[PDB]
Amino acid sequence: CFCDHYAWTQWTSCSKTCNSGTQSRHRQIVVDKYYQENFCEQICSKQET
Amino acid sequence: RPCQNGGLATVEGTHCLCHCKPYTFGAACEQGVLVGNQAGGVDGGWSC
Amino acid sequence: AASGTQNNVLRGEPFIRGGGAGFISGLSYLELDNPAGNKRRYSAWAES
Amino acid sequence: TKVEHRCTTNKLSEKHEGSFIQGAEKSISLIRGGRSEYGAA
Repeated sequence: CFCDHYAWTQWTSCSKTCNSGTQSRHRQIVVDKYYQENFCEQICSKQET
Repeated sequence: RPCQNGGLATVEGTHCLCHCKPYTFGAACEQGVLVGNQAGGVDGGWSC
Repeated sequence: AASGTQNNVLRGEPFIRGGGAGFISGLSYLELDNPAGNKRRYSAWAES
Repeated sequence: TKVEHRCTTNKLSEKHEGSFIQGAEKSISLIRGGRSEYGAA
């Protein structure tokens, strides 16, 4: 799959504001015949944390 | 009144200037884009 | 009908404190082919 | 005599190609002792 087709979302507001915190983003995944056939569900990570 | 985009103010004699963060620019640091890791939001800062 | 576009930016910003005046301008002369620094010029700066 | 013959035909095709790569490096090093010519090196 060309997983770079999907969205460069901003990182979510930092979960803990000032200690050992985390943030995440996701691809805004819209499914299409392309996504179904070109192994996108298999190889693309849906959300980064 | 604080610079945007994590820039730190300083007082020129009777005046304010901004130490902007890299490749973000202008007097308030409003224009351009930051480089390196970013935390998002706006960290708080005091008035006098 | 066909359309095509390209963009590139490079910025690089070596900054130095301490060093002999020539070695400083030597090390800080940015290499497109080696952006961190030519190892001998850097070692010479680190001597000066 | 009257005769008439008629047909319709349709076709479709697609192709796709994709590539991406990513790299990251870090180095951290502390030197203590040396002449700073070779402590630099």
